[PDB]
Amino acid sequence: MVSFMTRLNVADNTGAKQVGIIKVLGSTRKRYAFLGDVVVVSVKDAIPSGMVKKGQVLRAVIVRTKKGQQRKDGTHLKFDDNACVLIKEDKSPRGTRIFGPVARELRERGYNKILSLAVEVV
Amino acid sequence: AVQQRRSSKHRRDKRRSHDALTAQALSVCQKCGKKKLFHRVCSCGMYGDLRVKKAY
Amino acid sequence: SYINKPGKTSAWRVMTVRQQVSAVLAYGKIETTLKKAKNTQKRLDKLITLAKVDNFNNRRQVKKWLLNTNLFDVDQLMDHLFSKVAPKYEKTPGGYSRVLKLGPRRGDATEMAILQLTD
Amino acid sequence: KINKQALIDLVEQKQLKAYVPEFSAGDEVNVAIKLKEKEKVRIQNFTGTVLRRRGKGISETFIVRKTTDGIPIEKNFQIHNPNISIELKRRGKVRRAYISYMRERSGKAAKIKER
Amino acid sequence: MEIRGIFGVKVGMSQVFTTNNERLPITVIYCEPNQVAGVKTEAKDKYSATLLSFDTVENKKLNKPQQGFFEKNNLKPTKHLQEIRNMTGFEMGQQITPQNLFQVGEYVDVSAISKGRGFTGAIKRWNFKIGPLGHGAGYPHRFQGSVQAGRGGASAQRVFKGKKMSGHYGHEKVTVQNLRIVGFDEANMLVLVSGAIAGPEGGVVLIRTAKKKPGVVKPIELAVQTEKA
RNA sequence: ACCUCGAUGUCGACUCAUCUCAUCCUCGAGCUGAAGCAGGUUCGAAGGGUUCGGCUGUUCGCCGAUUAAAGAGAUACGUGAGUUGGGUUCAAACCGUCGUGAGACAGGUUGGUCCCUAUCUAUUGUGCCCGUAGGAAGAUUGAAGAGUGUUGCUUCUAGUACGAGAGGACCGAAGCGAGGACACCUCUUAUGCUCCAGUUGUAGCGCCAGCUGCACCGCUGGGUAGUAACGUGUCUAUUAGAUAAACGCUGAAAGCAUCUAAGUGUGAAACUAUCUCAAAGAUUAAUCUUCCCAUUUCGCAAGAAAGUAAGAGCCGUCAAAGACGAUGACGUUGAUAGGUUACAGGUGUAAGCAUAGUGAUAUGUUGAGCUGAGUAAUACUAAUUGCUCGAGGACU
RNA sequence: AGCGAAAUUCCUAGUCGGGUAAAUUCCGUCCCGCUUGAAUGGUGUAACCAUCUCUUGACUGUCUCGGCUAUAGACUCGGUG
RNA sequence: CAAGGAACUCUGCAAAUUAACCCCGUAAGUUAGCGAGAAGGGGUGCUUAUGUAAAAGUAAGCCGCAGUGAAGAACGAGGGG
Repeated sequence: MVSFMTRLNVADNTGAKQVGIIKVLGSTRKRYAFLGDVVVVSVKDAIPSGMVKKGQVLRAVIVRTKKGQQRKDGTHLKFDDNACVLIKEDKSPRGTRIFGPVARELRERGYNKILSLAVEVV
Repeated sequence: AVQQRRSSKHRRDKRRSHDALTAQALSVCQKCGKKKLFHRVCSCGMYGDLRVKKAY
Repeated sequence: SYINKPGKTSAWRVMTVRQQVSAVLAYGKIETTLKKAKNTQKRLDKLITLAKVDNFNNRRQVKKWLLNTNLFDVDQLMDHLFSKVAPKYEKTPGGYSRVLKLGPRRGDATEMAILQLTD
Repeated sequence: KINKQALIDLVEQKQLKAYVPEFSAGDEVNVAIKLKEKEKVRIQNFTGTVLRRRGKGISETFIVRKTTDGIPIEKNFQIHNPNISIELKRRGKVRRAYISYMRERSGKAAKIKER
Repeated sequence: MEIRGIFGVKVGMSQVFTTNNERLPITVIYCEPNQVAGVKTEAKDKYSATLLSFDTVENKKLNKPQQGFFEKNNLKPTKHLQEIRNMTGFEMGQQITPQNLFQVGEYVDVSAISKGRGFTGAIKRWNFKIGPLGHGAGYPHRFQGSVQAGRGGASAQRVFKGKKMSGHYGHEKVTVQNLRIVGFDEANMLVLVSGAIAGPEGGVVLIRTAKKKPGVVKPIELAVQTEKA
């Protein structure tokens, strides 16, 4: 599963290095944080040389899960790490460049601006 | 988990009404006497047609 | 709980099975509990079929399921099995032995049964 | 009354494919995947070495790992999923089938391959 | 409504792909053409139903009452006789086919026996919650917790009827609705269903028409592989 | 000051939660100082639900974030023949005080047990004797029950009605959801302790190879069957009626007027059934169908010896079942289990040999070797040359 | 004198500064300190504590979230009881 | 026993990463002893040859997924009293 205040990392140059999920967005008791979930987070670590600082609360979109998930296609896309990307109160990103692979199954949920900036899309 | 009283004789007899032993099967012993039990060696130190046992 | 006897373990049961199949290979008849006899019968059939191939690798395999005896050492008992026990059962697919129920044990009323040879 | 439980493969006969090259793990292969963006079928190549081949018949699953942008991507695939193209680039010597000590290794280490 | 159903046994569970590249889990059930023992009309037995005799056996493997009423209706020696309510479409001694009962992509429900677990605690029986083993717990870790009903001289001082407790679990028939029918095979008397179907090997499966979805049929997609070399 | 102190387990936390509406949300509806959105008030309404963290022993209380909303009162402010002993009422010691002091503080700190074999009622599943109207097999209907009867978000009609502008609906449909229940074993994990392995040391197999015992199942890498879920699938109805609040029509009271007096209706997740499951010890022991018997002769032929021919019990093979009972298949003309064989499955080219090598080693013989349980044919062994109950219609 | 809401401080959920999105817990700050406080020793003190305590790293089945296997008990059976 | 990684609980109660050998390295304060094993890290098999008394050791090759390969193994940092 996923713990309360679970730590995870960033996947683009947004001035942060370590963040922690402080609340899963939506109706609580859902206790599910899988790929594609947009969740409320608190910045554990953000480099002062970057544009963001620690402690602030915001909402981030998880990109990779160390457990992964099974897909309805029958394929099981699994990652070996937990990390997310940070949005600036919109469907547009903050990092000029987005690193790491991203899934294509969030196309209906917007975020098409970030998809072209990512290195590749699955 | 403790009793406040004792158990009466007659209720105990009703409880023991279920006490009964199972019925042992009866099978005919051809070559020797003492008709045996089903799926058992016959009486005569033998399964029934084949002798290989002794009552030592 | 605190310390006690471990009763029966899978390793203990398989070692007892090895000892009993060694004894039956030495003799050909074993009187034991019904459950032990029926459990050992399958492994006995497997060993007979593996020995009827008459291969030295099969001898190495059957080495790991036998316990030595003064009357029949490992080499002596193996040679006896390959000589006069194995050739008798090539025509028959399985079912090389029969178990027959004896009377119950005095101490614990266990269903005693004797497992011995057939064709 | 008379049953065989071979009907599991009888209904499965219509999905089995025979082109599949010999591979369970330790073989470096690339998979071409057809993706329809409602049109303009794109080809995604997901190279790497297989880690696990588990399942039975149509239930056989094989996991392919790539390493892009430093991030490792592990994806499980079925044999008989449509829009997929399979091939075998190279193979080495196999001492054991299942491997999980590769899902953490780094580069600068060419895997053992045979001619 | 009018009930269409059939008997079968789950012989396994697998997965089958569909068009647009997604898979569908498949439970495979062996079926058979049942021989109708009787159809009970509301003017004949006060309510419409159909008693079907199936799982054919030998005549020497049959009871004398069974063979007597099988020859009365000129039937075959079968094992099980079961009644399905609200069934009027067919008559005595008629073989049945799945295509005339159900379509390729509609929704039907299935009654199937559960896996018998024997004596099972209420924890798994109702998906309860187990206490911890940290900071001091003693012997009780998986325990009843609180069970007091009434304290004092007289508040409840009793356990009321039908408290959720341990006991028999599985080995009984439940029903699952809204499962998509996949396909049939009359040549081998087989059927495929989607979702999760209860029943161990040799279990009982009864397919009937879904109450919530009486005649709605959806276009279930299929995937076929033509890539061989 | 009332039963109870020859003891009426009391604080808190978790778990069971249940009940009730003086309903918080979801809902119906009325009214408005209710343009829409957003409201407020009020009646009905318990079907369902009402979040998590940091702090103090803490329900109290504070704070933060979140949801349709994050209700309240009760059960010894429920729950130690459930757990904790956490502060508070242990000894120990101390801080400040008080008292000249024995010690105390309705001040504080440091820490400091939680005993219990279930007799009875009751409850969960569970078999047993009887009997259901001659004896059994079933098929059952259902009098009377149980469960469920949660809910939100995005889009379309819609920037539309409304409003003016700005802003912004009412219904339904589609998708997305959360929640919990039930079911599942193909995808995924975990276990997988007589499966496959690499595998070190020691002690042995008289030595090497190669094995065994032990060192956690020696370690470690996997994993068949099986078991579970962290894996998957359904569910959130609809309909008819009774309807609450409420809205009515006709219509008198009191020629008007008037939902009321008769009559005639609509209308709430509440209620009845429609949904899922069981069910005749359901003594009303219900209904149906079939099967078997009626064998001289003696008390109601009342067993008179044959006491079913239908079938079942004892016994065994058994596992799908299985605490034990019980369910189910089979019992020699037996395919029930085991064995054998063929297949699968995964582990992973077996040993031995040969080649190369000075040597760890590498390749061919080989995807070979093996496999508790997966699939099926063969009677190969055991399911015995076995026993018992089981009907003459009680009465018309 | 020294020191200080200090285990001693009712005001208190002291003030402030820090931690904390969230801290009747914690560290330092001011000194009316209801009764701090100098051999009842005041003040700090280096290392150490089966000393009290806070923040915190690695690490985890304490929590999601229990389940799996092994035995032992239980269960069944003969004896004792 | 996956995924988290103290989110349960006043409370890391309990389990739990580490140790054994070698190569290093090590802050501040210090009352000069410490601190400190600080912390933080890295390496450990077989064969061939060289090594001396065996070796510790050196180089070359050979395998594994791993070389205290199996038994016994140090938890850590900061603060106040």
